[PDB]
Amino acid sequence: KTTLFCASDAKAYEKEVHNVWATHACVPTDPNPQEMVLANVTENFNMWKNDMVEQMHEDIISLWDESLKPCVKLTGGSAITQACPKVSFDPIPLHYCAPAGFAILKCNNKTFNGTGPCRNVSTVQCTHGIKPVVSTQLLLNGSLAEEEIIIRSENLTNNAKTIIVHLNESVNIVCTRPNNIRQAHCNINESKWNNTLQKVGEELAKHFPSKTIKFEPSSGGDLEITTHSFNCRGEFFYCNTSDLFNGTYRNGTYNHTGRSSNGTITLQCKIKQIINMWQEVGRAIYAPPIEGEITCNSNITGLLLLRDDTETFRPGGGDMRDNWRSELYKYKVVE
Amino acid sequence: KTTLFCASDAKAYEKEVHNVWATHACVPTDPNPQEMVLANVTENFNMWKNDMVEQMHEDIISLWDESLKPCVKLTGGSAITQACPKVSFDPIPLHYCAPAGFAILKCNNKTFNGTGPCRNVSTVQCTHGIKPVVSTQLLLNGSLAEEEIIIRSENLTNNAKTIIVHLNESVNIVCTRPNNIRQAHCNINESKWNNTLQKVGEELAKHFPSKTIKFEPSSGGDLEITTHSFNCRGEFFYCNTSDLFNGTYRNGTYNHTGRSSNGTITLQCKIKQIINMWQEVGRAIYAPPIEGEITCNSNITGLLLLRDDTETFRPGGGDMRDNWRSELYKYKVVEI
Ligand SMILES: CN(Cc1ccc2c(c1)[C@H](NC(=O)C(=O)Nc1ccc(Cl)c(F)c1)[C@@H](CNC(=N)N)C2)C(=N)N
Ligand SMILES: CN(Cc1ccc2c(c1)[C@H](NC(=O)C(=O)Nc1ccc(Cl)c(F)c1)[C@@H](CNC(=N)N)C2)C(=N)N
Repeated sequence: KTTLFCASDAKAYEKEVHNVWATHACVPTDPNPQEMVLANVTENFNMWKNDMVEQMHEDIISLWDESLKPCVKLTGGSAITQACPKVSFDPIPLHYCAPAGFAILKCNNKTFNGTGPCRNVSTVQCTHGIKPVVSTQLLLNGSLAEEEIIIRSENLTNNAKTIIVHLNESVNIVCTRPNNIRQAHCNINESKWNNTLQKVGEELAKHFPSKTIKFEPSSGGDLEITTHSFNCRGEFFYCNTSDLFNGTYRNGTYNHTGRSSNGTITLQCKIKQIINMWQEVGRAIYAPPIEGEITCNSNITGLLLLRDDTETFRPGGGDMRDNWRSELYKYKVVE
Repeated sequence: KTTLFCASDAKAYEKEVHNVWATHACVPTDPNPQEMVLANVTENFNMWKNDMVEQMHEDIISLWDESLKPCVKLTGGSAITQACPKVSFDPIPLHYCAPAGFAILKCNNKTFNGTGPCRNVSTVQCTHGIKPVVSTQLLLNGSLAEEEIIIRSENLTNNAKTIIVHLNESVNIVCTRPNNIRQAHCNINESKWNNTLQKVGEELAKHFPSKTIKFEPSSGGDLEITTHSFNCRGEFFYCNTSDLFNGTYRNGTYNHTGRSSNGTITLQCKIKQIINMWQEVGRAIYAPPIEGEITCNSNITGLLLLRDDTETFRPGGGDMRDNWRSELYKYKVVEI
């Protein structure tokens, strides 16, 4: 429960901003696979009370703040203009490390969520490679489970608390603004999707006995949370998910209800410059998007869900601390 | 003829050896590569005399050469020793692209079997993502046929030519050495396997008029070919298929005569140190297996067969060029 610090492999000649922040504000990693394996001790974890997240969070905020400068930043009727220079942008892995004395407890093996008991435990100094991908609804470029899909929540019996669904077979998603220049779109292969929501539905049913399971879009709110919003090559993509998070889990099987066509599902995307910042409760304005093909080839690795004779589930997000929690669940700082 | 170049999503921060090699041997892939479809054409392909295969072969040889360094390398009477560190091993997709002045022809006839005429043709810059998986008998993590199973051979009536069966439904296989530190095992669901060999049995029952079609284990030879040999996380697995390739397809129906248990076929595996190199003629000796659970969860996407009243088929392999052919059958390098 003390001051941690980051390590990475960020070359110092790279103009890309995450490297520029890293080099100046981090450390080159270590090739010491220091892994004090153990398997007695059955310790308690809690991925929701865990200061590593707040630590990381207010560092991603720093990163973003130093890096992506909006033309305008409004907050409390207070405008603050500056330069809007387009930059080079791509998540590099960060490792969070503890200084002496004493470091990081890590839970091992397969099906083990974020709360409570766990047996096989190792002790480490730093953590695995983590991209600080800022996104809603869908988790991108993240890790996988080495077995079966697993469900995470501070409380599933609470319709208010975000459900982090951790997958194990990633779903390819491809976003494009071709060569109306804030009109974009995203492709997602339909079978992998139906299959995914099938499995996730199956294990959702294992936590909600004999209820029909309905996947249905978000109720409403800001475009950041009611769509799959994310950053790509500096540009802020807001991607539709009406015909993605609609589908029915019935009888023991799942069937989709989203318009497909000869294989892939297409989502309508809008690039925007006015954004409601995830860092604080203000809003930022950037310059019009760069010209040319604006494309991102990304890996869907997790879901953010929100629950309402049927149980309804809608995509969540908003809070990036959750996005960090999705992978900082494993660990716990100790003496 | 040209000198292709590889392309991948290799991470420079990744210490997994395929990434390490690909980062310095290949180019970053294009996030979105576009086909150019062609009506009007009809071109001939021959998966069995393709140079792309040899090029890829060489590349994977170099890759394995730089990556997996054996403690000992023996070739006849001459032996070489060097450092043999345990590494992180997990294949990544490799694209093969033609340089400027050339292009890659791609057949989209999804019943096309590598040899002969192909009508629906497209041109591309780079191939699809191909994981250079080295294995025998079973082809792992390949692309699936898009409709009915496909039988491939340079020559079917020649029992000396290896037959490549392209499945269209992957058969999950799970190999594991649990917590004897060299004894491991694989698990396969029997139902999927029986459906598989049923349909494969049919597709073979076509090409060979009306004969009892038997599936039997490899008659003999080196363990690398008499067993399902493959690499899991740098460790060389030799898995037993006496209970897998074991059955009879007769007049419409398949019968699995191989031992099973609770619907599961379990292969008995052995992690070896002494291997017969596939790259060249000679033996390689590696260090004892690492500690902890060594598990690989893979998908069977193809089969390698050799044919002998009744027709008998046995698991083949050994020439990894076929393993590349299994994926590179669609493609043809051309100058324009
Ligand atoms: C309140 N709520 C969900 C929720 C929880 C926490 C936060 C928010 C929302 C607000 N989040 C964001 O503004 C936000 O994430 N913006 C944002 C910025 C960049 C990217 Cl790529 C992105 F995906 C989202 C943040 C507050 N920000 C501000 N409004 N302008 C933090 C619901 N009622 N569902
Ligand atoms: C000759 N033959 C089949 C055949 C064909 C070609 C080749 C071979 C065998 C030899 N192949 C191999 O040694 C080989 O593939 N080894 C090998 C290494 C690693 C893995 Cl994972 C593997 F599956 C096999 C190679 C020659 N190597 C050498 N013996 N030491 C290449 C039959 N009579 N059935």
